[PDB]
Amino acid sequence: SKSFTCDQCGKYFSQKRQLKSHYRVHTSLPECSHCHRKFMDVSQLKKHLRTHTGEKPFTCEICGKSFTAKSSLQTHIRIHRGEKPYSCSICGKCFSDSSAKRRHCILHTGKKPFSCPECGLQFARLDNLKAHLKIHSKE
DNA sequence: ACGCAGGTCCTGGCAGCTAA
DNA sequence: TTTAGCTGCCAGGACCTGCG
Ligand SMILES: [Zn+2]
Ligand SMILES: [Zn+2]
Ligand SMILES: [Zn+2]
Ligand SMILES: [Zn+2]
Ligand SMILES: [Zn+2]
Repeated sequence: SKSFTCDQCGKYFSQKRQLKSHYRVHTSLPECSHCHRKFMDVSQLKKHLRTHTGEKPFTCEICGKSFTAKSSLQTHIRIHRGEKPYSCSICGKCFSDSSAKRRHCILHTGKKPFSCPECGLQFARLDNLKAHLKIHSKE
C-alpha cells in the first residue's frame, strides 16, 4: 500500500522521507555552482556541467564536426543521408530537423505574439523581433 | 532594404530501462 | 526488491543565412 501522496502532482510513496525528497522538485533542488541555475535531478545537472566546459564528444563520422549531445549528432546525420521524415500535414513540406518542422507548422496559424515596443509591428518569431529592434537602434 | 522563414546545433526536461 | 543513475527521445530556443 501507498499512503503518502504529493499535493501538486499526486504521486504516491511508501515513506514520508521519499515524499519530502520528491517535493523538492516543486521548490532545495540541485543547483549549478557557477551560473546558480537550479535543476530537477542530479543527472541533468551532470549534463549541464558540460556546457560550462565547452567539450563536444560526439563526432560525425562523415564530415568530422562534433556535437555536445548524441541526439544532435543523430539529427545532423539525417542531413548527410537526405532523410526528411518530418512533414507538414498542411503544406506538405518535409524536414530532417524535427524542430524545423514544429516551427514551420506554427506559421500556418498566423499567430504573432511578439510586438515591437517602439513601433508596434507584430512578429510570429522572437528572433525576428530581435533583429527588427536592432534597426530601431539608429544612433 | 528588411521582414520572412529555413538551416543548423545547443539546452534541458521526462519516460523507461538498467545497474547498484 | 528498491532506487539511483543512465540513455533515448523530445520540445524549445538561439544564432546565422539568403530569398523575395
Ligand atoms: Zn509532486
Ligand atoms: Zn551552470
Ligand atoms: Zn557530418
Ligand atoms: Zn506547411
Ligand atoms: Zn519597431
